[PDB]
Amino acid sequence: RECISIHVGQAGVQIGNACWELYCLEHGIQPDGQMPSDKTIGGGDDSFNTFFSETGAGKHVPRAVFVDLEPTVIDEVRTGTYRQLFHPEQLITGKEDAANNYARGHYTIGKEIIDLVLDRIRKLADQCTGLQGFLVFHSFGGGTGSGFTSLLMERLSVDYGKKSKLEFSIYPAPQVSTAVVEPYNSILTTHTTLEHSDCAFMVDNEAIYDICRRNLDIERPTYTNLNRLISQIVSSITASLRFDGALNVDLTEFQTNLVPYPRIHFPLATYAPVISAEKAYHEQLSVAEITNACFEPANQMVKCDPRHGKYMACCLLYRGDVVPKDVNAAIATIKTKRSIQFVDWCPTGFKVGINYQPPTVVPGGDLAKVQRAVCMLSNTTAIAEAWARLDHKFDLMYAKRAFVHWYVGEGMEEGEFSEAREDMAALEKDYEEVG
Amino acid sequence: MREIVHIQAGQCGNQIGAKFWEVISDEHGIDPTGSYHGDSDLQLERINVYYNEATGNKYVPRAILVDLEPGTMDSVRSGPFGQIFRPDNFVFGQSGAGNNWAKGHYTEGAELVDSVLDVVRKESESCDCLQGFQLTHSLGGGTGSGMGTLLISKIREEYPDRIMNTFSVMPSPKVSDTVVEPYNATLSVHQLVENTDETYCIDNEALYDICFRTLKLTTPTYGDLNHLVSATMSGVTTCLRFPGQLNADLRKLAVNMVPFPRLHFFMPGFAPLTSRGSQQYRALTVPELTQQMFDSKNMMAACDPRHGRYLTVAAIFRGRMSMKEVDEQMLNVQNKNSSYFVEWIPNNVKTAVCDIPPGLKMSATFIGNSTAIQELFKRISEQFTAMFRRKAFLHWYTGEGMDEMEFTEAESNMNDLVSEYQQYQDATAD
Amino acid sequence: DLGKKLLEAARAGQDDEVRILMANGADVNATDASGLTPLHLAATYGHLEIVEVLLKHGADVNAIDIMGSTPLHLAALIGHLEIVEVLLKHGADVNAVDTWGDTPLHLAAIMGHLEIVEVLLKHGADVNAQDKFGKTAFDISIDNGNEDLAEILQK
Ligand SMILES: Nc1nc2c(ncn2[C@@H]2O[C@H](COP(=O)(O)OP(=O)(O)OP(=O)(O)O)[C@@H](O)[C@H]2O)c(=O)[nH]1
Ligand SMILES: Nc1nc2c(ncn2[C@@H]2O[C@H](COP(=O)(O)OP(=O)(O)O)[C@@H](O)[C@H]2O)c(=O)[nH]1
Ligand SMILES: COc1ccc(CCc2nc3cc(OC)c(OC)c(OC)c3s2)cc1O
Ligand SMILES: [Ca+2]
Ligand SMILES: [Mg+2]
Repeated sequence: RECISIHVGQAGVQIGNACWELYCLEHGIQPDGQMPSDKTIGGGDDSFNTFFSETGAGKHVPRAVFVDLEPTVIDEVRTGTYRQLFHPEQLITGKEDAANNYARGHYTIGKEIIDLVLDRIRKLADQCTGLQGFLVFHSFGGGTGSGFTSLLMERLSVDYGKKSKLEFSIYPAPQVSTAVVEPYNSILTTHTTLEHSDCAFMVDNEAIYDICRRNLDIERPTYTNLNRLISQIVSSITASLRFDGALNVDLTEFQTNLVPYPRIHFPLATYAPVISAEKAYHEQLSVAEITNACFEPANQMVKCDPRHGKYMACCLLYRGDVVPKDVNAAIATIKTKRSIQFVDWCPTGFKVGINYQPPTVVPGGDLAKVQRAVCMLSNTTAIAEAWARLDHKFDLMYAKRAFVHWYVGEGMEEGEFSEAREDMAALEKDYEEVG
Repeated sequence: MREIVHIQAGQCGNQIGAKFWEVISDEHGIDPTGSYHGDSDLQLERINVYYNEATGNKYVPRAILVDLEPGTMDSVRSGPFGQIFRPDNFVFGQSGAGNNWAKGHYTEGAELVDSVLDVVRKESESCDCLQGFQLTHSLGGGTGSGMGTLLISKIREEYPDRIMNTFSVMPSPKVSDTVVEPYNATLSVHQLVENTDETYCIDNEALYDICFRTLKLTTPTYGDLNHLVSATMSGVTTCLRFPGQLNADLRKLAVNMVPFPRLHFFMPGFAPLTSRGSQQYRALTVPELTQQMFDSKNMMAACDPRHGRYLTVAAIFRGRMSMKEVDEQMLNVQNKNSSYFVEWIPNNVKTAVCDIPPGLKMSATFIGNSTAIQELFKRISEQFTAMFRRKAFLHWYTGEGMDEMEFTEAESNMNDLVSEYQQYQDATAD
Repeated sequence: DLGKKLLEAARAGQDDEVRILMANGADVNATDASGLTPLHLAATYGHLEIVEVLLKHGADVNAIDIMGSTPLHLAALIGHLEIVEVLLKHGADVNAVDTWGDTPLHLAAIMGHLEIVEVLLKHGADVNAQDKFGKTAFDISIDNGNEDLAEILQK
C-alpha cells in the first residue's frame, strides 16, 4: 500500500530532502533513481514500493510532493544531488511566500496554488493500487508550513476521506527561530489540523538543537545538522512502512498503536544512540543501554519530562544487531527499576519491532555508525508540557493582540485566534483528564 | 519577493538617496557607470533587489528621483553615481515648495504626482516580484514631506499589497532653524502613521548630536550628517541585498517588527560611529558592538532607549565573527537589560550576521521598535503646538487650500501615537 | 481705515507703505481681530526695520493679542534674534506671560533658538517661570533631552 509524502514550506522541504536522501541510501537507490538490488523492472510489490514508484526505465521515484510558496528552497532540490530523483512536476513553487503569516499561507497566497498541489497529488494517488495515506512534513512556525499545510490537510480530508494523514511537525525553538509570530502560526495550524490529522510526530527544534550540541559536540548546529538528526529519526519511524516488519506496518497501525483517542495524537519520539562521528571507535552500546536511554529526557524529540506524565502507548522500534530476548530482558529491567507509569486503562506493555539492519549513516553526516539503535514512540501526557509552553507564548502576545493585525489583514477573522486558543485549552484538558 | 522600487523626493530625500546608492553600489561592486567590478559573487546574488540589469551587464538603480525644485536634479547628476540613474526616472518640477507641506501635498506637488506614478508603474511593471517601495525624504520640508506622503498614498492605492518603507528624516532646529518644519513633520507623521508599513525615523537632532558631541565635529555639515544616514541605510538594508542565513524581505521584517499597525516607526542605531575620513580602524569586539548598538549615543533618533521598552529589535552584525559569539553577546544584553524589553513579546530580538562589511571591518546595525521613540514625536508635537497655538504662518498653509482642521487632526493623531507608545511601555504580562 | 492697511503693510514688510500710513494718521496701535498690532506682525514676519520704525512712533512694545502674546513672544517663537534685541532695548517685558503661561524664554527654548535663549537670559528672563503645566524652560530642556539648551540654562 503506497504512502505519499508531502513536504510543505522550507522546513518540510529541507527535512524532506534529508529524509529521501537517507531513504535512498537505506534502500540502495542511487541519486538517479536506479536500484540494482531491485530484480523487478516494471514495478513490483516490495516493501520499499510503499515510498517509491518505478518507471519502465528502472527509475525508483519517491512518492513525494514538495510544495513551497517561494521557490528558493525547492530550487535547491531542483539543482542538488537528487535533482533526477523526483518527479519534476512534484516540486511545486509559488513566487511569494506566506511571510511567516499563517493567514497568508492559508487564505490569501496559499489559495493561489492549492488546486495545483491537489491535482499533482492526485496524479501520484492515481498511480497507487492501494493508497494508505499521507505523511505531511511542515513547520509549525512558518506561514507556509503552518497555514498552507492546514489548508492542504483540510482539502486532503475532503478528497481522501478514508486515507490516513500522518504529520511530521517542526515545533519552534528560540535558538533557531525565523519569526516572532511563530507561536501564533503554531496554535492556528494545530487548531485547524487537529481534526484532519491522525497522528503527528512533533520535532522540537530545541530538543534537536540540544542533542546536536550535547551528543554531537556541534557548537552552533545549523539546519543541515538538525535535519540530518531528524531524518534519522523520521527514517526510524517510517522504517516499518518501508521494510518488512511486524509493528506499525501501515498507517492505520500507527493510530491503533499510538493514538488511544483522536485528539491526543502526538506521540513522543525518543532516539538512541546519538554518537558523534568523531567517535568512530566508540564502544558499542548494548540493547539494555540504548533502551534505558529511551527514558532519558535528553534523548527526546520534544522537550518534556515523561516522568511527569502517564504513558498510554509505547512502541520500541529497534534497528540492527538486536536479539529479541535481550529486548525482553531490558524491558523487564525498565518495567522494574524505572518510574514508567501507564494510565490505568491501557495495557502496561511495550510493543516491540526489530528491523535487523543497523541504521544507515549519511556521508557527510554527524552520526557515527552504530550496530543497534532504537526509536521509542510513546504517547505520554507529558507532551502536554510542549503545548503549555507554546500556549503561554501565544497568550503573552494575544493578550495585547500583538501582531494580530497582520493575520486579520490577510483574510482571517480575529475570532479564529480565540477559537484556536480554546481548542488548545481543551487539548491541555484532554491530557490532564487522561492523566 | 525581490525587487524594491526606490523613490527619493525633495532636497533631503535626493541627497541622502544619492548617498545611499553610492554606498551600496560600492558595496555591490557597481561603479558610477553600472559595470560590476566585484571580487565576490555574494555582491550580485541579491543585486536584483535594488538594480535593473540593463544592457552590457549594466546595473541601473531601480530609483525614481523626484523634486519640485529643478535644482536638485543637477546636483544629483553632478554626483559621483549621478550618471548611473535612468534619465527617464528624473521627475522634477520648476518652482519648488518653499518648505510648505501644503504646496507639496495639495498644489504644486499634486500637479507632478501623476508624472511620478507613470514612472513608478514603468519600473514596477518590469519587476519579476515586486516586494514594495522605499522612499527617502525629509519631513521638515515641502516636497519630501508634502509630496512624499502624497506619493506614498498614491502608490499605496495602486499597490496596496506591497510594502511601503520610508527613510524619513525628522527635523531639528539644531540643523535647520526653520520654524515651519514642525508643521510639515506633524502633517507628514499623520500621513506616515496610516500609509507606511515601516518608517525608519532618522532624526537630524540625533545626527547633529552624534557629530557634535561624539564625533567632536564642531560645525556639522549635511555631509557629516549624511555619512551617518548612509551608513545607517546600508546597515538596515544589508539583509535585503546579501544572501546570509536569512532570506530577508520587507514583509517578513514588517510582520516580525510591527506588533501594532501604527507603531511602525523604527529607531535605527549603528556601531561603529565614524566621521568622514576618520582613521577609526581600531576595530571593535562583538561585546562592544553589541553594547554600543544599544547605547543612546549610537541611536539615529534622539531618544533614550532606556526611557522606554523595546517591543522588537532586529540587529545586523556585519563582518567576520562567531555567530555563536553574537548569539551569546546578544543573549547577554537581553538579560542584563531585561527591563528594557517587553515581556509579552517572547523572542523579540532577532540577530543576523552578514560576512560582507560596509567599509569598516565590523559593524552592528540596530533596528529598534522602541516605545522610547515617543520622545521624538513629543519633541516635534511640542514645537508644533508652540507654533500652532499662535497660528504662526498658518496662512501659508490654508492659502494653499489646507483646512485648519488638518492641523488639529495631525496633532491629535501624533498625540494619540505618543499615548499608544506609552500604553505598551507601561503594559505588563500579568 | 489706514489701521487695517498698516497691519498688512507691517505683515508684508512694506517699509515705505508703513512710513506713509503713519504719516497719514494710521493707528500704529491698530489691532486685527486677534488683537495683533502692526508691531506683533512685523515681529512675527521678521521685518526688523518696520519694528524699529513702529517703535519710534508710539508702538506699544508690550501690546498683547487676545491670547496674551506680546511681540517679544512672537519674535522669540519665530526666532528673529535682532527683533528680540530691539524689542528688549525698547522696554519689552522679558517675562511677559501669555495665556498658556509661556514666557518668551519658554518659546525660544521649545523652538531651539539658543542664541535668543541666551539673550533673554542676559536680559533677566525668569528661568523659574512655569507655564500652565508647571514647566520652566529648564524643565523643557530636560524633558526633551536638549543638552545644548540645558547647558545654556545652567549658565
Ligand atoms: N529543523 C528544521 N527547522 C526548520 C528548517 N527550516 C525552517 N525551520 C523552522 O521552521 C520555522 C519557520 O518556518 P519555515 O518552514 O522556514 O517557513 P515556511 O514554511 O517556508 O513559511 P513562510 O516562509 O513563512 O512562507 C522556524 O521554527 C524554523 O526554525 C529546517 O530545515 N529544519
Ligand atoms: N540629514 C539631512 N537633512 C537634510 C538635508 N537636506 C535637507 N535636510 C532637512 O530637511 C528639512 C528641509 O527639507 P528639504 O528636504 O531640504 O526640502 P524639500 O526639497 O522640500 O524636501 C530640514 O529639516 C533639513 O534639516 C540633507 O542633505 N541631509
Ligand atoms: C524581532 O524578531 C524578528 C525580526 C525579524 C524576523 C525576520 C525577518 C527579518 N528580516 C530582516 C531584514 C533586515 O534588514 C532589512 C534585517 O536587518 C538588516 C533584519 O534583522 C537582521 C531582518 S530580521 C524574525 C524575528 O524573530
Ligand atoms: Ca521492482
Ligand atoms: Mg519559506
